[PDB]
Amino acid sequence: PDKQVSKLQRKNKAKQLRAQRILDSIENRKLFEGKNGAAKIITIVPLVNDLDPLDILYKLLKCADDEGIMVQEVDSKRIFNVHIKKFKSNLKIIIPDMTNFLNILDCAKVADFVVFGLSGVQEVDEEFGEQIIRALELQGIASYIGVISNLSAVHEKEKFQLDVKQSLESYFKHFFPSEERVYNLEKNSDALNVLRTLCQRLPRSINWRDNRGYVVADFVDFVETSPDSGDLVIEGTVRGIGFNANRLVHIPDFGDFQLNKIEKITVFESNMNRDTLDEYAPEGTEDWSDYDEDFEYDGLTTARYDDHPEEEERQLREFRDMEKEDREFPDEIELEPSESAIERLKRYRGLKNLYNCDWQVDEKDPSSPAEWKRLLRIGNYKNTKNRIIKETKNEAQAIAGDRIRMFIRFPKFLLEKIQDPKQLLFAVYGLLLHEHKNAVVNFSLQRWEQYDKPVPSQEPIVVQYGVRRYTIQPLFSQGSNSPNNVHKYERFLHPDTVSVATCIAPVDFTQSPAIFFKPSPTDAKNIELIGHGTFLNADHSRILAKRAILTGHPFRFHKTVVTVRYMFFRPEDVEWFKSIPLFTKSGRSGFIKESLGTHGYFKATFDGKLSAQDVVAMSLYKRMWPMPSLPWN
Amino acid sequence: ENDEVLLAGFGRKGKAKGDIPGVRFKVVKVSGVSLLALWKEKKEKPRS
Amino acid sequence: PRAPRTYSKTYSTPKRPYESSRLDAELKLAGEFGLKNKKEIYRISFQLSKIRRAARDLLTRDEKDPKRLFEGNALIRRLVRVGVLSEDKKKLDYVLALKVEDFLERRLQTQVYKLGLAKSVHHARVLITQRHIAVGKQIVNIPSFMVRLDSEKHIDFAPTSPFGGARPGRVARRNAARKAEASGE
RNA sequence: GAAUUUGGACAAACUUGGUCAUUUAGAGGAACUAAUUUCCGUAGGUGAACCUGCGGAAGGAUCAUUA
RNA sequence: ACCCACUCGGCACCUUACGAGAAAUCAAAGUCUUUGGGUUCUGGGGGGAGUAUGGUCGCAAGGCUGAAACUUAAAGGAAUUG
RNA sequence: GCGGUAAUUCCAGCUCCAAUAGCGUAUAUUAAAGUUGUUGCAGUUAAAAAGCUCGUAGUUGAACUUUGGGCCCGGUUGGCCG
RNA sequence: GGAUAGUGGCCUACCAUGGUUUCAACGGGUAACGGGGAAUAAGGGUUCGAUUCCGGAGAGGGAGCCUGAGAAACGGCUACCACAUCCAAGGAAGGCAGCAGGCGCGCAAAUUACCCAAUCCUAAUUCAGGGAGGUAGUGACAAUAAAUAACGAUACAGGGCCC
RNA sequence: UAUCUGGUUGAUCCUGCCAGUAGUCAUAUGCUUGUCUCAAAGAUUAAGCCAUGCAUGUCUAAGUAUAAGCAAUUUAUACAGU
Repeated sequence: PDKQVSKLQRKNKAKQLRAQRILDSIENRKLFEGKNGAAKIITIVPLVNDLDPLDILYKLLKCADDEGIMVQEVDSKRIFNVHIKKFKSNLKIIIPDMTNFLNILDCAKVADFVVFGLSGVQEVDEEFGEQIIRALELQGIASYIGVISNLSAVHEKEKFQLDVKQSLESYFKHFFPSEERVYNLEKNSDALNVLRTLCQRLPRSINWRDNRGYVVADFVDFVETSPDSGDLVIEGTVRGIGFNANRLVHIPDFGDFQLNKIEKITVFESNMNRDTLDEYAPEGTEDWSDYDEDFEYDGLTTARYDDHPEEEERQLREFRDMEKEDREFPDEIELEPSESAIERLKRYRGLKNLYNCDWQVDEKDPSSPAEWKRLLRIGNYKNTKNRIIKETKNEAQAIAGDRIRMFIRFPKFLLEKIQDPKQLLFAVYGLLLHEHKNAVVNFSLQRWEQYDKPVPSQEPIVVQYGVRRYTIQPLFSQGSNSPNNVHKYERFLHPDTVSVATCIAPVDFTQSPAIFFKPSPTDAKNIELIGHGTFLNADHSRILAKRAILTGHPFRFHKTVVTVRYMFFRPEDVEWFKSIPLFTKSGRSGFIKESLGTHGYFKATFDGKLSAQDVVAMSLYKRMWPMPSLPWN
Repeated sequence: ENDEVLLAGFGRKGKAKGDIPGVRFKVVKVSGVSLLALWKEKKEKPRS
Repeated sequence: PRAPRTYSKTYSTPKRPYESSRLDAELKLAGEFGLKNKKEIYRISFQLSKIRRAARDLLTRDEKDPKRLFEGNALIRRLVRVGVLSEDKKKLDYVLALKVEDFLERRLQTQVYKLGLAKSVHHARVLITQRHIAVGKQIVNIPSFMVRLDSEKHIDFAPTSPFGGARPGRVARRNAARKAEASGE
């Protein structure tokens, strides 16, 4: 009842809201502060072939005023557990190799800062360096700092030495314009601000990266407990949301694994509730989920309506030709008049409108994958992933910033690809509950900036969504919002407007960004990048419909309406395709009626007015089915 | 989702641009990268 | 902290922005007097607005009053020495009847054309901002100069800066040396 | 002439009660949204547009007869 | 008691339109852009709402006072016309 | 408000305009606003005259009290007078 | 009477019952330091003024005090509260709302630069000193002026029209 | 430097607000950005916390120097210049 609640000076007592925020601001910064329980991760990437980025760390650690210049000798380590006295911070500085492009992309897929080298002398590489900036920039950067490091920033130019700073600031903004200036490392306090910013500025979170616990391995070793498999020993700092023993875990270029125990530096093993290295397989649980929909050959009338090296380059010229013509007359199959148009079009189903009609979700298909019932069905994906992240909070045994020796069930088959954790970056990413097992997913492709070559619809494309990377032959569709969730299949991909791919792959629960590429092993750096995109959701009900358009000409007008030239060939073509209506190019609708077919001609009926030297087109629709996918290592 | 947008109102002191039932603020800048310039393809947008 | 430097803007923007008379009538001024912006007209509207204000207040005062006689005669005399106002109209009732073509009559850009040897009124402006023309001992490179009617008998080409003498310049150097001398090898 | 020491004003501050307002995790609850004649005042009544009693207003459509 | 004339005060009609007004109409709603005789109260788009809350008076019914967040491009007055 | 389809408003290409080293948007504020009213509003019917009267503070409050005539002195303006 | 540098309920003792108010006390609020000013330009106003000058107040929060002519002084001290630093653990030490920097916060704000040469200030003092102040850096806060083209010939269409 | 124009209707005249317009030494932001003169700049939220460096010292013929400091000793182991 009492509702004055006015005229108060204790408003100042709403400084307690300023103490809760400062309290959380300190409770953010327990993890990164101290000689104990702390590490930053920094990566130095030269965007030129030049520079040999050792010297970036040389210039950048002159301003420590310590004995951290004793490490960084000519002795090559590439990961440095450097503490700085002057800022009470401890850094894990990484330099990846310039050859392995995937080392670069999988480095900043762990990092917290990405210090970019630039050059005064040699321009930024268009085909390699720019691709580094774009690709890091689309997989997600925690934080990022620009650096000019040439002596010839002065030594070339006593010609008012700065002006290259406008070119590199100005160049450097065009990717990420949250950066005002590009720091010089050839003067003192400029380098100091770089060092400060590394030490004490917070890096932001990356949502998929921090909703999965992950370590950076400081020591790897293998323990035999089995004659082929065994146990690993991995020492590192937990930085993500954390770990539980009952999850799996993931390593890039090795795949998914199942860890055994976790040491804390209380030890937990993995009990009953741990998940396995399969899909939702079980080989008898399919036929408990029984289905109905049969499009048999019952009815020799009545299509389904429910009435109301140089040879591959010649293949490339074939793909450019088929996309070139498939632009101009899209979905228009060209019947051979010699061959009967019945056998070709047996499985097709004609529709008034895709958007309005309703399919029962599957059918007695048999061009589906038989593992269709071996797929995890999802309700509301939002009401899946917030629940799973909710269980990940409440059941994380490993708080971040804790040192862990990690015990992973691991084969002796795979020790021969392991390197030491100094010259490279064996780093281990956690997973979530159902992030191992297969369901029908959806991405959202868009083309790369330089890229203009055509992409067909089921050629294989490597997809890096989050950390894992699969080899995927996709299914493309334009983005639209039909209520039945039934969308038109694409045979090639658009010039610019963002489409949707679809395939079968195991699920992400974080909607990670994705880069799409094909491997280019003969070419330059090991990848010709195709596109970038974002994991939309896991929808099994995303029904793509293959559209095939049969096209005819009229001969003689004014009588009923119109006849047929090129549409059909036989009077067998009547009975299948003449309950199915028909469209034209700002015209009429429906119901061709029979005549001769002995030469070619089918005397059509319509609804409307205008007819001239024009075309006449009908349609038939068929579901496309997803293809299963494999990892890429 | 979970990005950093800068808001400003439409220009009516709140209510509408038009038919819109109860939406009053427009987004000016995502991730500090200025939707005008992205829409005109002058900068790029890094993720987070 | 030291005294604030005082400053004040000159032009005055028009109140109705798209007004079919004004948009067209200004542009005739832009044509004949060769001005780069409509702002260069607005500045003249503002100077005229201050003379019309200062004149308009003095007419509320009486004759034989020292403020009107003094400030009045200073106003008028200051406008006579710039040649905006003519000579017979020293009354102060007339200084309200001025208009923009009287100030724009006296820009140096047009004084060089009306004066002679600048053939156009655009060629005149280029002669100004390219350091050629002068007023006296002094060079002027700024068009909006308001030649003060005593200096009309002094406007000429500069002592330096050819058209005025002693040198040919840059382009005649490259021609007469690096083509005509280039015929010698 | 140091430590120390009695009383005094000046007094920060503490501990208990009661009391008020406010953030704060917060087990739960309660709900919450999206897949015709016109009146006024007043009293009573019916699932409901409503009906009835008393007083008031037109914000409502006066032709004839008076020699 | 009439009848006639005149006058003071009252209730009204009726007629002009001199002025007023958006108009219907008005001896005042006139003498207010040629914008000041004296004074009291009220309103400042429409809903939210005469509601919520607080006082306050009432045995009670209720009266007095009376917001805001919010939502909206109209809501309303006079008059003519098939 | 334009576009259920021969788009003056959507998408581009030309062309044009306006401002010009500046231009555009949000928010506030002033003008516009005689929608704050002293100058200067409105209250029959559009929002608004309080149910009437008394009555204190407040605001405002009839007229009237040496007027005129002589008389020089006495500075300015204007002039044939120059 | 005490106290004060000094009048004074400033404070003590005794005595009296007063003092302010709808000409709005008192209480509440202020995203309120006050002015000189600023913005808007018919007049009349309305809105703003943390911000270069004057005046006040504060130096994390309150309190107390030393020394001095002048401090309730914080680039002085003492205690308590709240924070927080080094520690060998016994103790020791501190307040950028000076300057430059950070960190948070935010829609929102630059250099850990050069110098006492001006301006003036301080001392026993022309000399020493001064992030008072100045100079440069950053700076599309705001202002002022104003480049991105001027002129010929030839030729086609003119509008004139030279006599 | 004394100005309004679109929106309520079949069409009208109105009350009326909404929107448009211009200024802002009022801040923010977006896109651009060649010259000169000038110049604000952690006020708004958080009088929130601060690493380091620096911001307060001071001398003349003229208070006191046995520096076991320096210089020429040079007028003088009374001192006596700095």
